[PDB]
Amino acid sequence: ASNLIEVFVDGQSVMVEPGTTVLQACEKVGMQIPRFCYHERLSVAGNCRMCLVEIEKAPKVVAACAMPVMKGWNILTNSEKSKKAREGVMEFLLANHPLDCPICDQGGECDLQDQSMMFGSDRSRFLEGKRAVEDKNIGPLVKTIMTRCIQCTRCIRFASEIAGVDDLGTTGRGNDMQVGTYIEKMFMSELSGNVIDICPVGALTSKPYAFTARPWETRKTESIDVMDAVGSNIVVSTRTGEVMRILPRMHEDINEEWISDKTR
Amino acid sequence: GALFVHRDTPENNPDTPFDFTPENYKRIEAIVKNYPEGHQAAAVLPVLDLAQRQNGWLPISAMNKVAEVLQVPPMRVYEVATFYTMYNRKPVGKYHIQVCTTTPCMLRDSDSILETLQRKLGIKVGETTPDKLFTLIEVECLGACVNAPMVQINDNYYEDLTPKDIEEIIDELKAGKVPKPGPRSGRFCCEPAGGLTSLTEPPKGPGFGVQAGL
Amino acid sequence: KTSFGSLKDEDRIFTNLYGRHDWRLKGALRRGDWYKTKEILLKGPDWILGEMKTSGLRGRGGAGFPTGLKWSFMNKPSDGRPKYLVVNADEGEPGTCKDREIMRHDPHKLVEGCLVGGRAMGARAAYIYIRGEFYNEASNLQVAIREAYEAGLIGKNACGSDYDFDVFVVRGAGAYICGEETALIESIEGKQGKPRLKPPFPADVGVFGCPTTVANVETVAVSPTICRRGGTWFAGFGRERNSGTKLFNISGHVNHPCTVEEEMSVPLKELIEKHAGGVTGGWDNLLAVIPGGSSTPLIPKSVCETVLMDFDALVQAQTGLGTAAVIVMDRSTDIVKAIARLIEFYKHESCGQCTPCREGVDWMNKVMARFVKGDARPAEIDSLWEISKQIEGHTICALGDGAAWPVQGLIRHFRPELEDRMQRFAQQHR
Amino acid sequence: SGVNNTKKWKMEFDTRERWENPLMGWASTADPLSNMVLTFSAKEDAIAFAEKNGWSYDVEEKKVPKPKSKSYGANFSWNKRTRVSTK
Amino acid sequence: TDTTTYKNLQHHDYNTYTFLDLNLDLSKFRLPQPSSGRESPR
Ligand SMILES: Cc1cc2nc3c(=O)[nH]c(=O)nc-3n(C[C@H](O)[C@H](O)[C@H](O)COP(=O)(O)O)c2cc1C
Ligand code: SF4
Ligand code: SF4
Ligand code: SF4
Ligand code: FES
Ligand code: FES
Ligand SMILES: [K+]
Repeated sequence: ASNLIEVFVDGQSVMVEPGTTVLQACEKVGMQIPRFCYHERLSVAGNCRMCLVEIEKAPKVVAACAMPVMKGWNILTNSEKSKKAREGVMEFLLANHPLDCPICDQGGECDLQDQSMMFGSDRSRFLEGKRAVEDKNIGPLVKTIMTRCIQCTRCIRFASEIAGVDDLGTTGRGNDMQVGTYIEKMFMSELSGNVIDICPVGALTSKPYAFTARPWETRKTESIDVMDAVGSNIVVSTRTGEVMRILPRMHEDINEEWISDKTR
Repeated sequence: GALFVHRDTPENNPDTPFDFTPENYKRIEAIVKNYPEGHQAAAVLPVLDLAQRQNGWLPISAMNKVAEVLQVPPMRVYEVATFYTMYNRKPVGKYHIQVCTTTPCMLRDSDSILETLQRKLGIKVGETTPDKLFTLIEVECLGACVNAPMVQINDNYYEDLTPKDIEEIIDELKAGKVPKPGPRSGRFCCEPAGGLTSLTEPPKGPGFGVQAGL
Repeated sequence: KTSFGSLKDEDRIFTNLYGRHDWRLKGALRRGDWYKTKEILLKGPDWILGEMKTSGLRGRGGAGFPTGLKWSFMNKPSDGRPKYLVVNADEGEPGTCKDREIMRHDPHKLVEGCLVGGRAMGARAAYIYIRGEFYNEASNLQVAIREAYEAGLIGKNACGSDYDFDVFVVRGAGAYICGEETALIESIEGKQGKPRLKPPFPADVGVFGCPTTVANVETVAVSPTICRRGGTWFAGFGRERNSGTKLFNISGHVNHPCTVEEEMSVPLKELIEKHAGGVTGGWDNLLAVIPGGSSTPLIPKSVCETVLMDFDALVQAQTGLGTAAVIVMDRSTDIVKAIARLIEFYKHESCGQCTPCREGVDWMNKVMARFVKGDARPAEIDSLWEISKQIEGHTICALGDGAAWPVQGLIRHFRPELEDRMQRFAQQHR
Repeated sequence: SGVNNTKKWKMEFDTRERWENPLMGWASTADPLSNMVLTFSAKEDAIAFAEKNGWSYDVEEKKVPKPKSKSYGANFSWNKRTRVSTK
Repeated sequence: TDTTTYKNLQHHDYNTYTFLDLNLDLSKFRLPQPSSGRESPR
């Protein structure tokens, strides 16, 4: 065990490298910690607070997406504290999330809905009025309904790091902090449908794909893109014998998790 | 009240004439030299504050000018300008009265101060007088709580206020004089009223109570 | 010692708290600043860290973490990077004015403390992040820094000790969250005042990605007096593990609201009735006290009868010693309105980076407004308690904790007042 | 972002013709093995089933995500390019 | 040795450029800054 440290997930021992996060150790064991702001190809943000898990003999839950395992830690992923933290965080998200699910392109593809059903509570205590945010016009490709945005900064981190445009960001403070562009700026670079991919809520949707189909009815066909000579692995989403969508496939040696705008 | 979405208007399009004076360029150079090399993006806040102090408010042309001077993204400049509350993204009056309404000032009755300002200026909170001389807003704790109630006019703190005192300050500002900062209740600073409970004796001086071996 | 208080003026550290003497270099030299500091710097970092540890000084910023250990976190050889000391002059927290007073009246104490702490940790520069609303305080600080630079106490020869140190002053732009450690570091770095997670700690990755230490103005300013007079004297003042002097800002419903310097472990009743002139209307007219700024919860008169002003004493009183901001509320106080105003302050000053603080503090503000109006049903009291408990401990920084605590204190103590308001509203509509 | 659907091996069939109904425009088909998807716990189990049922097979290996070095402190570097300009 | 009068009156005659003018005056007294090896993080 040279340059390896032993940690425990639910009592199960596992060797990890130094610098390995709690979430990375948990997925090495085989459990996927809930997440909204963590993306394995984006920088670590640590703001959605959904990856809060309880370490044994530790009074405060830690964020698995950012905290590295130290030594001999027993990560109680399915503990009462972790379940209560997940329930509270989903309650806080859905307090101001808008009731837009039937009119949402993220129908069955919603990480927020699925993680609600899997970890959150089944009812609301929010008796107040929800906030509403005006929409933006960043281009004819990405349709923005920013009321659904949960401010996870995934699009901002993607545009800063991979697209390399530094055009998106958060303007304001507190509950009024809005993701977008401060000026009327048209966000059109290449590799710009991947914000539609990585937006977990249906805030950034595809405008050609707008109101067309549903993920449960779309059939998935794993094919190759021919628009350039990179050969990106893709999924053609076809419903009733008609090509409805193009999505990327995870291939670490060709295109990672993304496809070009022309391809998409 | 304010909206963190820019709308192109003839008075706030990205073509309004803004440029730093040579003195302000020297000040910007001093700030950048204060910060370490390769981290000149840290100078966004002082340069934006200098632009606000030069121009009054902060137009989008001034914000883009700050961005192009510091070689930083204009969206990063917009993020700073929308996050921080002392940056005026709309034109304000000559005197920007900020009345603190946090809990100890409320206990010491800043509500009467706010009501007397509203009746004296003929305006509500958050709006500007038609002569563009006074803007009146509510703010959080300004850091002078033992001198409650208190207001901030531009860079000056007017403390220990009464309705008569704030009316006199408004009259002095309308006449064009300097009302002079500090408390108006007769005490010079945060000291207890009606005498000193501490620091009555003179200070001991240098080399008092120094431990051995120093 | 078993009874604490009655601090002597020969032992008070901030001898020019009230501004009755000259705040410039001549007045500071008369009052005893910059004395034998070259000898202190020559005795070097380990001796100063040991002096701070044996003084047992805790952070005046809020948390109170042991200053000696916190400053000894940077007692490491350099890895090719510079090391920085940062001074938190924000003073955003309500009820607090002590940092403003000592910046505008004893600035050379702050500069000497920056030099002493920077040498004790190993550092080339101290960045004083001042609150943007303190323009005159910042200008006075720059005047004092220019005086020190002209006198040669700072810059390229730290009082002739062959140590290089630079003291910069950087102004904020109106954010209470920029008083936080990591958000202050980000604000200096030029982004928004959004706190960053720990780990990494600022002692490893801090301002511009260097080892750095953010320290309070009061802590920094009492550091060189601790070094000159020894840690044993400072530890002899105060109780065990809560040692030294403290600046208390007494405001609210008192006859003489003021900032005073008092020994730690002083009774709250003794402090108010001695320095503040007592509660307006009397101690029987006193209703509640928020003893450590708005982050700490309230305590009613019954426990204010015999409570002390220690960290441990307020922890036993289910509160904390924050910025030593004693806000006093009498029987005429609308207690629910005061707590809702505090929650509205936290709603306006939350940076919105992380979901529990953002959404839940907005939720608590709305629920507290409806509680002030009486517009709810009494199960919402327990609902608000559960919401506050969900916020507390799940946030990036401690602003979520400092917003959940006043709600918890109000629900814990003044629950029949809430229920009476709510049933009165229900009966006057139905 | 969930990975629970990437745990089990699947066998599907090649896509056949889907045309348009002249009456309603529905997707009409002529092959029965269009919705046939079979679940297996192992690639070798799928191989055995395919060879047992006599179908010609194309097999592609499990694409696992590569382990990544994630460091929150990289966002605030002194000299590396990993320092972010926003949060 | 006076103790009965306020002595912060120097903050009364401060203009809107006093802080930055003092910073510009102070710029000549400071040490050279460290370099990160890059002109910007880009
Ligand atoms: C929301 C928030 C605001 C804070 N504001 C201040 C402030 O204005 N001044 C301050 O000295 N500390 C403030 N603090 C506490 C800092 O964490 C602390 O002062 C800093 O870490 C220095 O530690 P010290 O107390 O040992 O000096 C704040 C903390 C939080 C969570
Ligand atoms: S993003 Fe998800 S939770 Fe929100 S409206 Fe759409 S489907 Fe519903
Ligand atoms: S638009 Fe989507 S990806 Fe961007 S911060 Fe909001 S929820 Fe996250
Ligand atoms: S707790 Fe509040 S103030 Fe602190 S990081 Fe989260 S949103 Fe910002
Ligand atoms: S996934 Fe870790 S806080 Fe968002
Ligand atoms: S509460 Fe008003 S100045 Fe602090
Ligand atoms: K999406």
